[PDB]
Amino acid sequence: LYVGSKTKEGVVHGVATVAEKTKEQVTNVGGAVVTGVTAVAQKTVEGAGSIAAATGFVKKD
Amino acid sequence: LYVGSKTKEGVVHGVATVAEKTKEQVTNVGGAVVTGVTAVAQKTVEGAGSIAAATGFVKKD
Amino acid sequence: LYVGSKTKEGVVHGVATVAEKTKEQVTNVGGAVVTGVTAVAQKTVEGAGSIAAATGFVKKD
Amino acid sequence: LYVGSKTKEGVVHGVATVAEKTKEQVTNVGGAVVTGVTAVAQKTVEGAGSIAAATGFVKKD
Amino acid sequence: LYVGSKTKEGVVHGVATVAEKTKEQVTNVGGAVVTGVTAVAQKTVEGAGSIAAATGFVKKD
Amino acid sequence: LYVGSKTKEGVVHGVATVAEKTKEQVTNVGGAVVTGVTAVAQKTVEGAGSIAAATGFVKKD
Ligand SMILES: [C]N1=C(/[C]=[C]/[C]=C2\[C]=[C]N([C][C][O])C3=[C][C]=[C][C]=C32)SC2=C1[C]=[C][C]=[C]2
Ligand SMILES: [C]N1=C(/[C]=[C]/[C]=C2\[C]=[C]N([C][C][O])C3=[C][C]=[C][C]=C32)SC2=C1[C]=[C][C]=[C]2
Ligand SMILES: [C]N1=C(/[C]=[C]/[C]=C2\[C]=[C]N([C][C][O])C3=[C][C]=[C][C]=C32)SC2=C1[C]=[C][C]=[C]2
Ligand SMILES: [C]N1=C(/[C]=[C]/[C]=C2\[C]=[C]N([C][C][O])C3=[C][C]=[C][C]=C32)SC2=C1[C]=[C][C]=[C]2
Ligand SMILES: [C]N1=C(/[C]=[C]/[C]=C2\[C]=[C]N([C][C][O])C3=[C][C]=[C][C]=C32)SC2=C1[C]=[C][C]=[C]2
Ligand SMILES: [C]N1=C(/[C]=[C]/[C]=C2\[C]=[C]N([C][C][O])C3=[C][C]=[C][C]=C32)SC2=C1[C]=[C][C]=[C]2
Repeated sequence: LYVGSKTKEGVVHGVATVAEKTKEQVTNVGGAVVTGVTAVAQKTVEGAGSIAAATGFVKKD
Repeated sequence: LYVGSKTKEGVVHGVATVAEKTKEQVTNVGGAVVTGVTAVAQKTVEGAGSIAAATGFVKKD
Repeated sequence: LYVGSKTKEGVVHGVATVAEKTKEQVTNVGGAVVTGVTAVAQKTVEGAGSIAAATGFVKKD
Repeated sequence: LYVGSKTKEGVVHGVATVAEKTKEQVTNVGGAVVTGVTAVAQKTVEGAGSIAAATGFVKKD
Repeated sequence: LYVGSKTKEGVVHGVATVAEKTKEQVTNVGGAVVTGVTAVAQKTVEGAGSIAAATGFVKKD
Repeated sequence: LYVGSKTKEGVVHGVATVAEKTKEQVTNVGGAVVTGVTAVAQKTVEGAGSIAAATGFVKKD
């Protein structure tokens, strides 16, 4: 009897954001850039979970 | 008896965003750039979950 | 009898953010840059969880 | 020579707002109620200016 | 020669607001209530300026 | 020669606000209530300026 109803798991609510940038410049040469990740919710059952992961390079040879 | 109703899992609600950029420039030479990810919800059952993942390059030879 | 209802696990709510940058510049040469991660919630059952992870490079040869 | 160009007078820009109210109730009996005034700009030349003014009653007899 | 350009007078910019009220109730009997005034800009030349003014009642008889 | 450009007079910028009220109640009987005034800018030339003024009542008879 899981009558307990209001289960909130991995929830994002009530967000307000403002950004004012006169000049935004990104230069990437053989790498990884992750910019501006906002209001991201995730719920993973029996698995991994990755948010905003940046890896330059994996050689593995 | 899972009478517990209001189950919220991986939910995003009530978001307000403003962006004012006079000049946004992105230069990419052989890499990965991820910009501006907003209000993303995900729910994965028995699997992985990735949001805004940037990998430069995987050689593996 | 899990009548205990209001379970909040991995929740982000009620956030306000303001950013004013006259000039934002990012230069990346063979690495990993993670900038501006805001209001991220995650709930992982029986798995790993990574948020805003930056790895330069993994050679492993 | 008023070459000075960028004149901003009575300006509102870059606003983000979120409101979550499970129950909002207003009861008024012979009065004045002003609720929820957001992002209002005004520019009056040679005159008065009023924003969100509430007056109960003016008898003046 | 008013070459001075960037004149900001009565300006509101870059605002973020969040409100979470489970129950908001207002009861008014012959008066004045002013609630929730946000991000209001005003510029008055040769005149008065009033923002969020509440007057109960003016008899003046 | 008023080459001096960047004149900021009566400016409000870069504000972040959060409010969490489980119950807000206002009862008014023949008076004036002013609640929640945020991020208000005003610039008055040759005149008065009033922000969030509450007067109960003016009899003046
Ligand atoms: C430019 N780059 C490079 C460069 C490189 C260089 C090098 C490498 C290596 N080495 C040794 C071993 O590793 C060297 C050496 C010397 C010089 C240079 C170099 S790599 C890539 C790019 C771009 C895009 C993508 C990718
Ligand atoms: C992105 N990526 C990845 C990613 C990955 C991630 C991961 C892995 C593993 N793990 C362990 C656990 O199961 C993890 C964990 C957590 C998160 C993530 C992850 S791998 C590859 C890519 C791209 C291209 C190619 C290849
Ligand atoms: C008992 N348990 C569980 C249980 C669980 C249950 C559940 C989960 C999930 N879900 C989804 C929704 O929220 C559900 C649902 C309903 C009922 C129950 C449940 S988990 C674990 C244990 C023990 C030991 C270790 C681990
Ligand atoms: C000289 N003055 C002035 C001057 C003024 C000018 C002006 C004003 C306004 N505006 C509008 C726009 O911002 C203008 C404009 C242009 C030029 C000038 C001016 S004011 C006064 C004096 C003296 C004594 C006292 C007072
Ligand atoms: C209720 N109410 C009133 C009430 C009143 C009462 C009174 C008055 C006056 N007195 C004396 C002289 O003034 C009196 C006296 C005793 C009791 C009461 C009263 S007023 C009005 C209302 C409502 C709405 C609107 C307006
Ligand atoms: C609102 N109100 C008013 C308001 C008023 C305001 C004012 C007056 C005067 N003053 C002096 C200067 O010129 C002022 C000033 C400042 C602000 C406001 C005001 S009056 C009446 C009403 C309603 C109904 C009936 C009557």
